[PDB]
Amino acid sequence: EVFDALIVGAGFNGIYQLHRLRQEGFKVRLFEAGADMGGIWYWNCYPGARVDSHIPIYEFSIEELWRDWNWTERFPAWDELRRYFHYVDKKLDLSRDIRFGMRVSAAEFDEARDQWVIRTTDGTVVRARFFILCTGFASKPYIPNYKGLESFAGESFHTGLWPQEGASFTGKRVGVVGTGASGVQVVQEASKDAAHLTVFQRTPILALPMQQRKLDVETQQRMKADYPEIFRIRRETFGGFDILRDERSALEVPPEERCALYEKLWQKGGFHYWIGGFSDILTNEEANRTMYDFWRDKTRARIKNPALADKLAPMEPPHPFGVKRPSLEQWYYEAFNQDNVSLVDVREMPIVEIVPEGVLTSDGLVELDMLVLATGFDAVTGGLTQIDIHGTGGITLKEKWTEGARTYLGFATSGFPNMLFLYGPQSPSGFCNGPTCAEMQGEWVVDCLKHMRENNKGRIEATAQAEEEWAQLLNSIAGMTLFPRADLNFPGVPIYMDQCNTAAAKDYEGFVLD
Ligand SMILES: Cc1cc2nc3c(=O)[nH]c(=O)nc-3n(C[C@H](O)[C@H](O)[C@H](O)COP(=O)(O)OP(=O)(O)OC[C@H]3O[C@@H](n4cnc5c(N)ncnc54)[C@H](O)[C@@H]3O)c2cc1C
Ligand SMILES: [Mg+2]
Repeated sequence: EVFDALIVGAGFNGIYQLHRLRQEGFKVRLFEAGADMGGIWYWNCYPGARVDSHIPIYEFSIEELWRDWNWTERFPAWDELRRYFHYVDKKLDLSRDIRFGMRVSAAEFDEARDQWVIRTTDGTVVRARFFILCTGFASKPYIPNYKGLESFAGESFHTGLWPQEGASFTGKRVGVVGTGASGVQVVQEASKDAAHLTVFQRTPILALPMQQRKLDVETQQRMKADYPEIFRIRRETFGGFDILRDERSALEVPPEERCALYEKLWQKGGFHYWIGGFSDILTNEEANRTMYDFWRDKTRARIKNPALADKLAPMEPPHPFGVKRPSLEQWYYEAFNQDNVSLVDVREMPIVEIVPEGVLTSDGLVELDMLVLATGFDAVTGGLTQIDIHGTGGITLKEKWTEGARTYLGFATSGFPNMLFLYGPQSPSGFCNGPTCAEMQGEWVVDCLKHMRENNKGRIEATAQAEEEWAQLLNSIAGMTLFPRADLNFPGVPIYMDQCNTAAAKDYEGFVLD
């Protein structure tokens, strides 16, 4: 069973990889662990699961795809995106070369034959010259180590392991642990149904207003005259969105003018307020504060209890604004004004122990019928090192990254020839719009395989020195910004792609080709 490339993952990256490599004449197979395509949208069927990337933006720029597809709303839910991947599948004939239910579990490089020997958990083995890993950001849920967690008598699941058959909150006492992006969404749905909802917060999220909007086929057809421009523009912005920042400095502009821009951005919604402000919002602490202070007053107005507002929207920010990828929200702050909703600050009242009747903080037991763990996911290193990958260096990938992620171009790792990862560590990833990085990173991969086909090279390996230099470039770029003040994603897709494309133009410097 020999192939030019075996792709693991049937999200945007892997779907894109399968389509383009096939088009380029590579014998290719895709192994996806779940039963259907969609990536995160296969696994995340919890109530309220929605994109943070608005329409045109969170889809492929293939003309035959967006010509004949329309969305029901500006930010579609998980089930609508599954419909989008099914439509993509019919149009591009993908699934014939996908094999579902194959979880890749171990792999080993065969230097004599410059090909990978890949093993799934069902025992199937397959040779592939190239090992293209598209496992995403969210393939390893993080469940904290609370004493007695497995003891809980009611229903509990991680948001990334929501039952495929559904589950209702109606009339139940539900507790949600974590206020990440999935927590905000879960909190929104349970707040209208649950007999009581307690939310456990370590740190207040700085949730931005979504500005959701229902959509109609008519207006979308008229807009689609602008779509080719939108898809060109999104390749050229910091995070791959169609959001142009304001080039001025927040500090070099009159205050009434800052409030004007902040109000405009606030009304367009989404990541406009994250990424569309002034140029020094994420390089200058003073400028950063102007945008936090505007969000704080917006939010504190929505909340009726000042003791709550200090917890949800503190006067001092817990970190710099916009340093982590923001969560969106529709009515998340209003839910806390309800009489059936409570907010527990795990900093003040830490969780002592999980018990069958519920969650016991330092100031009492919170009896629950269902316990939702919205505690997020391991870093992208946990989803790649979850496969047992044996490199030509004598160690596993898990072992190679125990001190931290080590890559060149965010694409490869010394000791691991003919292996490339998309949306991997030290690439834009978390700071990027998925389909935008899938397309731009994707073309980089295809070009790389074509270059080796054209030049009779059967082997590529990042060098230890290029690995070292790459880390120094990340630290120097991120050292010019506030991002290291977060609790790594390469900041800047154009800066990123420019380095990648230029290494390729010098015949893949930093790699050894054989
Ligand atoms: C709820 C939620 C909403 C999000 N919304 C957005 C958004 O709006 N915009 C955005 O840019 N990003 C979003 N993200 C982050 C998201 O991970 C990336 O955006 C992106 O879409 C990742 O796409 P992907 O192709 O890289 O992989 P994913 O879509 O993450 O999928 C990876 C696939 O790999 C498969 N796989 C994993 N391990 C194995 C294995 N060992 N063997 C075989 N197969 C395996 C998995 O089953 C999974 O389907 C969101 C994440 C979550 C959790
Ligand atoms: Mg060899």
